[PDB]
Amino acid sequence: QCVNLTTRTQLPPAYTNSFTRGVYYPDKVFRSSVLHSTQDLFLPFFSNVTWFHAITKRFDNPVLPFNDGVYFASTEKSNIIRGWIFGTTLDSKTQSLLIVNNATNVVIKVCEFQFCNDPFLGVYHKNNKSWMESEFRVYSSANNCTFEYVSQPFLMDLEGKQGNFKNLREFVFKNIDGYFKIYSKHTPINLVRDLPQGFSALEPLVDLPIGINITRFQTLLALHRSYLTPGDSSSGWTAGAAAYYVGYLQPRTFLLKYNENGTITDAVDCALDPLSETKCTLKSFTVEKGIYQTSNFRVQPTESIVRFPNITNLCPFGEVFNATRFASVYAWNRKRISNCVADYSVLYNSASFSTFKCYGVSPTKLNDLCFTNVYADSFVIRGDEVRQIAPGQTGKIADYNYKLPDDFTGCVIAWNSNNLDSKVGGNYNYLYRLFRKSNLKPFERDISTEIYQAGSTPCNGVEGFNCYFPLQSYGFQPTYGVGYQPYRVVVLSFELLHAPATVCGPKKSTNLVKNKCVNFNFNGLTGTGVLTESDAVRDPQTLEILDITPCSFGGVSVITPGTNTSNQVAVLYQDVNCWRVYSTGSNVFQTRAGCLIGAEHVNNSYECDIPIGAGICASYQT
Amino acid sequence: STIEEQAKTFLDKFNHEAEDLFYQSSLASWNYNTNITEENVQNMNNAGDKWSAFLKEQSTLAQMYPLQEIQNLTVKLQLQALQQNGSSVLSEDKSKRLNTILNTMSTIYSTGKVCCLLLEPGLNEIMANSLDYNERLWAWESWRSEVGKQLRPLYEEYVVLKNEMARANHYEDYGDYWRGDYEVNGVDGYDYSRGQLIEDVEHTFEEIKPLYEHLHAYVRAKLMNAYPSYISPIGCLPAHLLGDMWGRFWTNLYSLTVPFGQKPNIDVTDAMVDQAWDAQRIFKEAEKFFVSVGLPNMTQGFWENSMLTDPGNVQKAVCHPTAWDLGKGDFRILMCTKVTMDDFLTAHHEMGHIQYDMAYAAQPFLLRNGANEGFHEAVGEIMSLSAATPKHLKSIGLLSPDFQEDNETEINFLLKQALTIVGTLPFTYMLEKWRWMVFKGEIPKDQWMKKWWEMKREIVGVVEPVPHDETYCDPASLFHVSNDYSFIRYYTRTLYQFQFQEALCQAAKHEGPLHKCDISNSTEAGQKLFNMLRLGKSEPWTLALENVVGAKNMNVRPLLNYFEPLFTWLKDQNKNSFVGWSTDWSPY
Ligand SMILES: *[C@@H]1O[C@H](CO)[C@@H](O)[C@H](O)[C@H]1NC(C)=O
Ligand SMILES: *[C@@H]1O[C@H](CO)[C@@H](O)[C@H](O)[C@H]1NC(C)=O
Ligand SMILES: *[C@@H]1O[C@H](CO)[C@@H](O)[C@H](O)[C@H]1NC(C)=O
Ligand SMILES: *[C@@H]1O[C@H](CO)[C@@H](O)[C@H](O)[C@H]1NC(C)=O
Ligand SMILES: *[C@@H]1O[C@H](CO)[C@@H](O)[C@H](O)[C@H]1NC(C)=O
Ligand SMILES: *[C@@H]1O[C@H](CO)[C@@H](O)[C@H](O)[C@H]1NC(C)=O
Ligand SMILES: *[C@@H]1O[C@H](CO)[C@@H](O)[C@H](O)[C@H]1NC(C)=O
Ligand SMILES: [Zn+2]
Repeated sequence: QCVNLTTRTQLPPAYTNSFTRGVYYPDKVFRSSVLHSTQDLFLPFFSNVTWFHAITKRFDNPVLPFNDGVYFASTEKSNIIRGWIFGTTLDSKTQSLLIVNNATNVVIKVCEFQFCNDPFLGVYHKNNKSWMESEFRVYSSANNCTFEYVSQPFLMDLEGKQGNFKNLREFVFKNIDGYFKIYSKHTPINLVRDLPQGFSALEPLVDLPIGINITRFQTLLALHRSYLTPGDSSSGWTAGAAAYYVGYLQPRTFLLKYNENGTITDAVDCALDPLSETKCTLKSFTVEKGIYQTSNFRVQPTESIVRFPNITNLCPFGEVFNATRFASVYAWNRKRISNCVADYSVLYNSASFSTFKCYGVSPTKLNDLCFTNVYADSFVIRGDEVRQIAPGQTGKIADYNYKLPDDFTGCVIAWNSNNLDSKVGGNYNYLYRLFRKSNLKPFERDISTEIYQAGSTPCNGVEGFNCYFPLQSYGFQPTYGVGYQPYRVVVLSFELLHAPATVCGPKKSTNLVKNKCVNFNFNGLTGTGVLTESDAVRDPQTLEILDITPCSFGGVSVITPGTNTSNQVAVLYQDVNCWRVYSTGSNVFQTRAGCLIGAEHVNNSYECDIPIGAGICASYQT
Repeated sequence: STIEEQAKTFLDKFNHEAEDLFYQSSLASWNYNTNITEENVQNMNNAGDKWSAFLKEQSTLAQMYPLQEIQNLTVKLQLQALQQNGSSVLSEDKSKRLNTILNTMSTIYSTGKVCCLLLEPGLNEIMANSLDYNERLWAWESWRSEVGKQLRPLYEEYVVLKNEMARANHYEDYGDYWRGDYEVNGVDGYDYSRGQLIEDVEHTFEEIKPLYEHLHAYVRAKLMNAYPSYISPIGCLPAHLLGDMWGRFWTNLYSLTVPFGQKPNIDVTDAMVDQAWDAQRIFKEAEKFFVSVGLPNMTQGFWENSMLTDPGNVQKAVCHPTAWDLGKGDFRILMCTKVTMDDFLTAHHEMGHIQYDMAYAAQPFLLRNGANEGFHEAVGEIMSLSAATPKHLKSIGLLSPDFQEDNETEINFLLKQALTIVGTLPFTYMLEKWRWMVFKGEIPKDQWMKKWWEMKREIVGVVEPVPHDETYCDPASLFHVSNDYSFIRYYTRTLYQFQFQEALCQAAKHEGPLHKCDISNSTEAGQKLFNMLRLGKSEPWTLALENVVGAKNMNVRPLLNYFEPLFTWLKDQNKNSFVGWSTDWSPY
């Protein structure tokens, strides 16, 4: 059933500080003795997290939002916490996830639970000293169930302890792409209260493919009932001392340190303080004395968007590749394609091509790009001369049939065709130029059939001495060697112009936003900053010019005497006349270079240790 | 423009469609050989006529270009091989008469009886196994009377016609025309002269003279057991008692003369049968050996186009083993494979020929041949020599894993091999010298038989059983003599093959006697061999020879080193018997 717990004293919420906790492994790649800078959802250091107690009763279990993942620390001595519930409404109207740990198993279910108003687990007898699970008031019913998992059976102690908290359980919950990622860690502790200091790397625990909408969540605790708790179900119970800290993760950049054992030992917040930003930029834990300007005031952009022209037309590659016949090399087939979306991955991985070489462009990176035009040039050649279709190559084909420019920017595909256009007796339909007066300019076609003259005397359209037919004929048979079998060659050339792109890779166009620090991708070119309605980009969906403001601004300088010397630093604002500052502090001195904070100005004039500008020199003293 | 540019353009035009016509003719010939029928005969004849007409037209057109202007030294070779007026010099009636003479010679050699009692089905069997003095003498005399007596005036007219043609071709004699093959010009330190070829042959022949003398004396001594009333203690051996119609080879004599007959010879027929080789494992082993040396693979088309067994009783086809280079990257092998050691060795030989053909395919059409006429068979034969060693057989599972070798078996094997390798050198030299002298005109038309038999008694050391007059023409009974075939190749082939074997054994870091040498698993030897194989005819043969052995000219010393233990054994055995022959002695 469900009962509303009463006789509970209400107290104002308490808050504490997160002393360098909530550090988990970003991935599953082994790194040893290395400093890795990576941006992801982490709890900022020394943040203000919320503290809840269980001891006045104070049986606190409110419903809290699940914004971007929750960091949950728990100080326990008797395993009062029993599990959690996540969802959107938690009233059986929306799909809800219950992760509970009873005295027997661990049950993870994703169902439309009709959750009780005050869910709890009221587990004792005087005559025999034994604690057993007795009450489970979580949900009225579950109608539709999608995911269900039960852990192996185990026996829980369920026994209360009169000592201090001995277990510290740290969990990180994230909901990314319908996947609930849980990172877990346990630590033996001996303390009275407050968050312990130190460092701890959180290891991944589970990645459940639930695929549900999670907005709110609640923690499920345990109750103890015996002869010492008289009354009804709503009053005849105790709480049991426990505590837990709750915090929210934010998208931040962190510098992680890996020791010789491959474990995480230290973490640095990158957009926390100017000293931290300098440490992150230098990718080291020690910074020498000097002046540094990393980027600007600290800021981590919120999201990322992509804006690509909308052309849902499947691009016709099957027309060219799967063609009945191909033209001769001396008269090679040209086709132009535009206003289409091309899936280059299937073409690259069709696993039926003898040669596939892309010049100037990475074979995989070209998938998500935008191009103005594409040219497909097709013909049939001999196996030996396929290598001649490449920039800077020389030969008969490269000088009389098909010339390729040195600064090529496309791809070349070629595959064997000995089963299609090879017949006994000789397929005398394919020709090729063998004698030409001059060379060929890049991307040139000639079909002239004038007889070539090599001698002094001109022959009047008649063959003979020093006069030959210009075009020779290939012969093809099913019994030639590999070097003489026919090969079908298709060259793709990508043309880029300032005109709006017509060919683009298969991607999404996410709704655009304004006045937000975002990582935008327009027509294949990426950038970061704030988009302002009006360097400037013309979006392909409404043809509206948007200006790119570099988010934070104001050239900020930092003076340090060395990490080993001291942590005291001086902050200089070069465009502020003494405003937009991290903190006004003290030692505010205005010079031609700007406003300096944290450095003492003296009436003397010593040798220049740390130059700043306009004849100003500073140093660190007692 | 310049003559060189025009010549290059003409050659570029020629090679295209030269390859095409050659491929079509070769395909027709292969179809006829694999599938014998009248229609295939007509196709082959038409293709051959077309190819010949195209060659004549191209030669006529190329005659215009003067050779003096070309200075590229590669176009000049192709033009010189192309500017071959040749038989077109003779008059049309003269050409018809010459063709009729040659056709009549071929027909009369093919159609010969002494009965009934044809040459191939029974005459060779008698000459190899009769064992009767009277029967062998009768067959020899009957064949001589039936062939040489008839072929005298035809051969005389042929000689005068061919000598006239050679003289009209700006050549001193037809012998000079043949010897023009061993000629290289324009290279300092490598050039050769036609007159140098007549010398440098007798020198090495005299170098091996004591070995041949010892072998001949030993053979005479051993043969005295049979025909006691016909063998002289000193003198020349009777002509008909050589186990051959002409005595070119002494292999059949091996049965009579053995030093240690108790020791069995090496044979793997039983092992092949027990392991049940399916007439394809042989080629697999050959390919594996050639790969292990370091040479490339075998093309996929070779494994399906070529036929390596009898087609069956349904379809007939002559299957004298052959290695076919059809052009345009097509390679085939024609054999009737059976489970014998001889088939194993001949398969290795043909695979070697195929590898040699693969090596130089990148060269233009006019230069796709061996360095000279003697390189190709030597290259094909050194592979069989290397693969015939007992060590190589023991490496394969066919031979016994635990086998012991004794020097008696080594001596038996060396004697059997020497009965063929060295028994033909004096005969080849004598026959080619006689033909050269006949062509030169030194010998009068009434002294042919006398001079021929004098040379046979002196050089070869073999005497005729009965005298013959000037009516007879004994040397015309040979296949090569009557069919206009140059014959010096069978002399230099052995020299080249033994020089190559010595060079490879030295470069492969092997120790011991030369006859116990194998070159498998020797990448350096393979690379050195390829550095010569890939040359083709582009470079002078002297330079190609230097690229392996390191000597500009051929040396007979490696051959002597090969048979040195047998030389010592023969000297020890002949320390008591006489050495030499008596010229004056005759059977009658
Ligand atoms: C061409 O035909 C093949 C054969 O089925 C097919 O797999 C392929 O999708 C077709 N189109 C292209 C562009 O290759
Ligand atoms: C050989 O040629 C005849 C001619 O008709 C043909 O019937 C036969 O199939 C051919 N044998 C082959 C190609 O193996
Ligand atoms: C001859 O011409 C060819 C052109 O194919 C060239 O490669 C070669 O170096 C030339 N040799 C000489 C000696 O001129
Ligand atoms: C072949 O004919 C040509 C053309 O007259 C001639 O120059 C050449 O000497 C002839 N060859 C001979 C006579 O060997
Ligand atoms: C080519 O030779 C190598 C050498 O061992 C062998 O592994 C490979 O299978 C051969 N390939 C073909 C196609 O013969
Ligand atoms: C060679 O064979 C003979 C045959 O009896 C034998 O006596 C001799 O020891 C063997 N070895 C040598 C080196 O002669
Ligand atoms: C060559 O090497 C192969 C590789 O194991 C070996 O099986 C074979 O016995 C070797 N042959 C010789 C003659 O060394
Ligand atoms: Zn051969």
